[PDB]
Amino acid sequence: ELLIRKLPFQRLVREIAQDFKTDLRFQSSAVMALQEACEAYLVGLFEDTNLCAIHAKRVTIMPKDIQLARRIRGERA
Amino acid sequence: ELLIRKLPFQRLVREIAQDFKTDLRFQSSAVMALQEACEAYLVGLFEDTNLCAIHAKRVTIMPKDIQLARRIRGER
Amino acid sequence: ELLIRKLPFQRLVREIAQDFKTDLRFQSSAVMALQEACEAYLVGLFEDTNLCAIHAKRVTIMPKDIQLARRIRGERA
Amino acid sequence: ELLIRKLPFQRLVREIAQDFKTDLRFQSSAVMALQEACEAYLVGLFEDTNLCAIHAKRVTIMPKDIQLARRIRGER
Amino acid sequence: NIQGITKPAIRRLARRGGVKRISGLIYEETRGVLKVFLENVIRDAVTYTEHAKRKTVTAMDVVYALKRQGR
Amino acid sequence: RDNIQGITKPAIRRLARRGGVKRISGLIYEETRGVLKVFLENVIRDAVTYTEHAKRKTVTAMDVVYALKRQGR
Amino acid sequence: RDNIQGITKPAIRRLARRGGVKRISGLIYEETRGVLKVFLENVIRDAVTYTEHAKRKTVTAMDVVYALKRQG
Amino acid sequence: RDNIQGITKPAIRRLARRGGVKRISGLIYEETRGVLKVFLENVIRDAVTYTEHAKRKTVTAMDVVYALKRQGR
DNA sequence: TGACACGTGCCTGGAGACTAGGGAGTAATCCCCTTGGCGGTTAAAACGCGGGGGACAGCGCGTACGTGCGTTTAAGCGGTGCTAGAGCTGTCTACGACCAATTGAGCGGCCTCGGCACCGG
DNA sequence: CCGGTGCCGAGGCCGCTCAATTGGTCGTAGACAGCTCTAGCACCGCTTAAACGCACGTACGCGCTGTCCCCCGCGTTTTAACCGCCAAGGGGATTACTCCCTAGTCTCCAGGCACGTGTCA
Repeated sequence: ELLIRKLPFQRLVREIAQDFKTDLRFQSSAVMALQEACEAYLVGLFEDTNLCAIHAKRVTIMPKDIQLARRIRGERA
Repeated sequence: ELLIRKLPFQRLVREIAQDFKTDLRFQSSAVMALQEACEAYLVGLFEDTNLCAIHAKRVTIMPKDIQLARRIRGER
Repeated sequence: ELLIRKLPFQRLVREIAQDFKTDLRFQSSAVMALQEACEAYLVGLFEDTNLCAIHAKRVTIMPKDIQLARRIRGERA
Repeated sequence: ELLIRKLPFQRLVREIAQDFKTDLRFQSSAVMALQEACEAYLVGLFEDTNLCAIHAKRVTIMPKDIQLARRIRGER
Repeated sequence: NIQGITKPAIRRLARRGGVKRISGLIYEETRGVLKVFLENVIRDAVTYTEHAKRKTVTAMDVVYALKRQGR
Repeated sequence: RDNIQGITKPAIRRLARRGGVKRISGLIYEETRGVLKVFLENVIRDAVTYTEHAKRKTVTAMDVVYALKRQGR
Repeated sequence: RDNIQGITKPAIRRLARRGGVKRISGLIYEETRGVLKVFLENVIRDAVTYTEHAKRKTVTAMDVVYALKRQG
Repeated sequence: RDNIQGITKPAIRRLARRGGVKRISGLIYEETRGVLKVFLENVIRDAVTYTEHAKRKTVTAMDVVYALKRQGR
């Protein structure tokens, strides 16, 4: 399944697209593939930040844990 | 600027290559590139494990920090 | 012989290579080896997914069967 | 940690080694490494047979599940 | 906009990621992270659309963008 | 059609028959195409690397053999 | 004198729990033991092969690591 | 000693200092050595493959650069 | 010759097997609609002759170009004994920050229709 | 030279889960100390970077030759896509069942250690 709601994600994607380029429409299948990819990326990042929190002798993940996970992974953070 | 000693690392490279293919001779430039890249990779891994140690309110890196850094980077 | 038609597989390989390096030109022997290897790999994958299908008491194979076969054999699934 | 008892594994590996060559002793470190390896292999095979059972509309793993997992992996 | 990825959705994503307990501030932080990710992928996606002179983003454009943002 | 469509439905059917498959879901064909594409991409990516190492412009059979060996094949 | 029976049922259950298994048929344990024996034989066979090549009489940790590599 | 011991404790300490590490547990050194072997093995495996593709008996710098690129460093 | 592995003994908590209880996941069956398998067909991409053109792979050779070695040394570097101190780690505490639950409702998703944007046979 | 597919916007319904507010509670950052371990000082060995000869395997570049890759026509060709009928079955529901999950107790033992003994490069 898809954990993120379809219509809000569509709206956000259209917002960022209109920021980049105007009158650049997306297919439903392209939006579905992009949403699947983003959900996979988010669940992977949450797995990594859960590993970070477990490493810090804790059970509740924090924003600094996600920051550390993204800094170690190699993203722009 | 090569922190690892040249002759021990060369001997290690030769030993590791004995398994893959026997009687293989390395160019000096090849061993230099291997040493430079291994040093850069170890420096990056140590930066990441130091970040992990600072995350846990510590200053002493521990093997669990190295395993965490390798698991996050996709190596474990 | 080769179950896959020669020219479609050749065109697909040439397209993938033109993605990777663009200027590449294939020998006939290289394309034949690629085709033989891909056919053998797909035959093995279909055999393993047939095992997975018979495991669930279904004569028909399903995409979930192939996903399971790739997950167990070590491939990314 | 380790989930298999150490002394029964020692006696088992001793009986298994007795067949090929008589009284070729093992360092305790080698026995511990082999036990860790068997631990990893068994837990991986049980994960695979759990995937098989979840794929077969079941929750209980069965001998046919682990046999199918081993045959798909390529062991036997 | 970015606020449409609601708090219970982010909680569900974290649950699927194996997270048992979740700080309240993560959600705002995660949203920022998500936006950056999306921007980057879409930027590449749009580049592919514009480079091919098709003006229509295709499913393949997105797949290629994602690959080149994860290779 | 896109070149991925050149791996036709009857070809995938034949591959499944050789694999001992008696009945085949309609979604198998698309799934197989995706899997095949991934496999091919990986092999060819290695193959082209080998080609570049030899400073050649023609991918040879040996390039493919090394790519296949270095993969699970 | 079966030594394979020293790997008890609760140990195999624990291994399955670590593998994420929630429910376990009773016959798996005997099956698992057979599987385990085969694995060990193969690994040890390679280990001993390496040992014999090295003409040593003490199997070392490196022998086992090489056996495992050449098996896995 | 075995060649893995040639990456000495002070060398690993120097690498850690350059990596910004201020304090180092005694168990790190052996662990680091293990990590290095895996990395080297992978790179060297590819390097030797390249050497074999060129039908050479001398591993060149270029073999290593291609191995390193394809192993992500 | 000196460090490492094997056989005995006690014992105490730590764990393994048994059977009492049961219930819940597993095993056999039916049919409903789905959906592959197969019969016809035709043409549209496949696939070998055939001239043909040639960019480029494969091989042979010269040459110097970089590898490996005998031998030194010395000196910067490593193994190590001992120490003072700085941090790891186990523990107490308390309170801001987490999890569940119900209630109005506000936006998702399905249903449908008017409108055009557009690369294309 | 116009056309079928799809996107955008709007009317309008159900529907279902979203936010807030409450309660409950918990678990984590700070303080505190026992421990331990380690960075460094100082000594003495050591073994590595470099420098001489010294010989030498061979990497690489250049050139020659063939040689198969690309090109198209093109005739045949044959089988892929599509459509329609036949019927095999996926599976959701149903009903029985049986055997595996707890688990307390009786009983076996893991290993800690303490010791004595034999062994191998």
